[PDB]
Amino acid sequence: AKAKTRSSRAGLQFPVGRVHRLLRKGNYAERVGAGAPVYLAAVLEYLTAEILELAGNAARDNKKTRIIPRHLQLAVRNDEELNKLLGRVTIAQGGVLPNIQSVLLPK
Amino acid sequence: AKAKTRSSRAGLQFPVGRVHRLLRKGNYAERVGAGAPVYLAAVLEYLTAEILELAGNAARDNKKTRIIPRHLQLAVRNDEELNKLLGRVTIAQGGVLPNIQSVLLPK
Amino acid sequence: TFEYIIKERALLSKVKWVHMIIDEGHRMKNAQSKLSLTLNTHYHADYRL
Amino acid sequence: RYRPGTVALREIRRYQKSTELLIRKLPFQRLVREIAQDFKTDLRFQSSAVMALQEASEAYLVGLFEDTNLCAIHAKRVTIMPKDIQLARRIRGER
Amino acid sequence: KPHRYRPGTVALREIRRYQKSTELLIRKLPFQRLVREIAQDFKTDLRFQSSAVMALQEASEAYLVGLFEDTNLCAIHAKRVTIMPKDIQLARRIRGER
Amino acid sequence: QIMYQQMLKYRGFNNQIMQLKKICNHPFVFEEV
Amino acid sequence: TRKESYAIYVYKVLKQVHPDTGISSKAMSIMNSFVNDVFERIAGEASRLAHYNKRSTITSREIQTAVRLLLPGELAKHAVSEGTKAVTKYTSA
Amino acid sequence: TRKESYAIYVYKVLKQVHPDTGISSKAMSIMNSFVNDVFERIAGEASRLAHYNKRSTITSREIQTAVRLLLPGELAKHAVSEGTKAVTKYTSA
Amino acid sequence: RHRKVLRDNIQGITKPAIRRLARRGGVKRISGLIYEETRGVLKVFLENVIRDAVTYTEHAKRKTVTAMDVVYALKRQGRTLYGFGG
Amino acid sequence: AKRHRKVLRDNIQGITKPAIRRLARRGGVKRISGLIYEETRGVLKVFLENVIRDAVTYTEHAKRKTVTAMDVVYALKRQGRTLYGFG
DNA sequence: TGGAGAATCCCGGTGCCGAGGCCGCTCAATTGGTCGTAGACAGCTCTAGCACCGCTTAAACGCACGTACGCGCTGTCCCCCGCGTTTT
DNA sequence: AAACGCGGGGGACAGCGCGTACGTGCGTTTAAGCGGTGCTAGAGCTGTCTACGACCAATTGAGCGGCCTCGGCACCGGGATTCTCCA
Repeated sequence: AKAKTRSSRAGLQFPVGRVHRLLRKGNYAERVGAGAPVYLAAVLEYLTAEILELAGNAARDNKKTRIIPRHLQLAVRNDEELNKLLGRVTIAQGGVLPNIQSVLLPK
Repeated sequence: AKAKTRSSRAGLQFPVGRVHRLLRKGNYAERVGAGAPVYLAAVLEYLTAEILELAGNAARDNKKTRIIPRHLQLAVRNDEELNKLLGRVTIAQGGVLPNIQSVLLPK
Repeated sequence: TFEYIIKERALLSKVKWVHMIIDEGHRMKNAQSKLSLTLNTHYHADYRL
Repeated sequence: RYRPGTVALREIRRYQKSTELLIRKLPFQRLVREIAQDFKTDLRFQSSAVMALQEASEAYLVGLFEDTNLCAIHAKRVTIMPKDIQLARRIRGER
Repeated sequence: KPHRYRPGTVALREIRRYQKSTELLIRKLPFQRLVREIAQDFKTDLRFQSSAVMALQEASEAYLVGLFEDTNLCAIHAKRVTIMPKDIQLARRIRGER
Repeated sequence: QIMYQQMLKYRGFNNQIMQLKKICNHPFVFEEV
Repeated sequence: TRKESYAIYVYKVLKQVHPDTGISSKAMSIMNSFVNDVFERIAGEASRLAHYNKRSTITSREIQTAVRLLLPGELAKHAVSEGTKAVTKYTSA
Repeated sequence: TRKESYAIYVYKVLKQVHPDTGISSKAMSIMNSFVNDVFERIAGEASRLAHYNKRSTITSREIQTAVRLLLPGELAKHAVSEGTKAVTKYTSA
Repeated sequence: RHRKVLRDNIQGITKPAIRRLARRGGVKRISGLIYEETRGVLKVFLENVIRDAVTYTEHAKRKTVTAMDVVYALKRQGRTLYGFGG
Repeated sequence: AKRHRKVLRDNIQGITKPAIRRLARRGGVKRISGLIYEETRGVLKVFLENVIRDAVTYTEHAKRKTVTAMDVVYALKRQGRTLYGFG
């Protein structure tokens, strides 16, 4: 009846009711305990907070107040657990980080 | 009515209504198009023949009428497309194919 | 002895025995253990005790 | 003039100081029509599917050249040789 | 005529016969005690499937054997038959582990 | 006697019969003790 | 307690294929695992296709598409034909 | 056509978290490419767990296990907190 | 009535492009043995995607190429990339 | 010594240097360095732990105390060491 | 250890299109009642993991040592790139 | 850009040295593992049970597509800076 999303109920921004609609519509199990959408969208909000910090951080480190994908590369890949977590996940136009090989560089 | 198993209709050993039952069970689609279980049980029996072939081959190559997982290793890992497709599948009590590095061989 | 009829089942059980004497049957207690069924590989003991 | 060898590394700076691709683009789009038209023709070629694979190619190749020199300097060379590349791709599991 | 070999010679039949055979190469009571020790270190007091013990061991010793080939690939690639740990760590590197 | 209550208050496996037979003879059967 | 397995069916394809070679139950278990293994592989790939094009009737056309995609070389084209073969035996029957 | 777009909610998190910094729509497309991708990774893992428990229910304990097995270190443990905590906020609201 | 079919732009991908990317990949003395040793191996990468990706197209009953099935194939190969929806 | 035993080594080191020699011969080592027997052991245990921690995680989500070979199937498949003959 | 110069980094002026919000207008997300049923959860049992030692004994370990190979050191030649070129 | 060259000098490479290491043999145990216990634990099997979100009716504002900017950052002009190669 009253359309009121669960993101304020859990303190999030991501629509946990869209999460529950997609959860019942994801057929992961028949009974879909609605706390499982919240356990999803909570980690969504928490890791979006984890990543937008780093993205704007690398942006402002590149003197930028808009996150470009190069800043996403410098955000994720410099983090050891993000690169350990996203070993095969890529950011388009993130580019490359500056690193010359050791005996290639003169000593 | 009775369990008159649907593999005999397809000339198979794998009961295609157990396969249709499993496809209705596996949440692959709402309607399970009744040839999809026959496609499944047919590819199944084709590969069962594929591997039981090389399995009996390697077993009698080891002069045993009992097909063992060591024979499964020595038949499967000798194949290009199988071991290319199963590079990450391990056979317990399969062991190694007998082969040495070339320069470690004494001269 | 106990384990030396177990490891030596291939020799002294081939020769025939008529009277066997087995001592201290409290280790003979378990029929699930290794010891008891090897006396049927000992194959004969007309007199027993 | 100069010797063989010197001006590599600032490139290794600048390319990796930068974010772009290092490849010709009319050969890129023509190569995409080339390879996708070889399986099934008559594809109306969106440039999305064209450019969607170049990051998947060039960055992995760049990663391969590091493994190449890893096997080259482990075998103590910087004139890199395909023995280093294919031993890498072996231990990468490509070769 | 005695057969004392020089450092290098005897190994290869084992390299034959191990790869001719299909088994594990480890004392199992130090292995099952390793299973119970390591699995206790995450959460103590498990009842312990020995099926789990060998189900780990088969993937263990195969991966172990699998690493030594790339180790000697780096070794002979660096022109060595005496393997080094730097071969192992470079092998794990190009394998993506290191 | 503190080991009687304290180690029973811990309550690995098969130790609860073993630990009380031990400490009444010696504490020195335990390596850490 | 008759519980449906594939041990007598792998036995059926065994004595259809290698009746000269009996089996160890270890190899039988490897194959019984493998049956449900690829039975889940191809059908999860097929449900992936059924969500690629948002479809709810997976037919043998869709398993044909999955066999086209997943399997390398002849393993596709044989399971293209063989997966059609008993299909043509069952669509007849 | 109301297509559930993830520019505004991720941007709400940006105005929560790095609000000085905007986000390019290439980067915003990286986020929009991230969203349902991650929403289905642990979801397929969790339905696999739901059949590992052989359950037609899924609770937040199941997502908790999806956090428990998989995530590296405190990325698990904070999401052990956070995934429960907003659940603890949703069980409070 | 004009048939537009292209072939081997991987040399239109220049050897200076390798003198670019080998530096981006950290190579100093790219020997002459390397430059075309590259150009075959990546082509192994090239067809194998589209061999599946064209396979997406016809069951989809289409005669165009989208990057949607590029993403289907790359994620299907474990080549996850963002910037494209998901 | 005889007064108190104190005769333990380890379980990772309970794997013997002839056992490392055995695996090194199955793996293709001609001359093992002495550092290999421990650099091997380290990465061996490194491989060992990550499986069984998530196997216990299964065991707790499946509410059990017996960590199974079923859990080894549940983990090794997911940890990329899929093994035939145990499930 | 030093200047000449070539590359880089930085800083000032321009402007723009993309980032972001504005304006409906749903439609999906919610609330509101089931709905048996799913797993909630009690009981039962029995088993299956449980250490443990008797003991062997061969495996591991204890050590002599012998030399092999891996590096110590060199000259090279080669070889690949750098500077210059233009065209494509 | 490509593209074609092109000194050019040192990097690959050969190759020789050297010395030690790492197996090898064999002496020395030794803990490996086997049996063999004794038992019991939670697994396992059942035993009911209810609650739980299902599901669907109503609703409703969510939120996002289409509609409004104007400004973060790119581009470029000019200069300062800063690394490198031959004195």
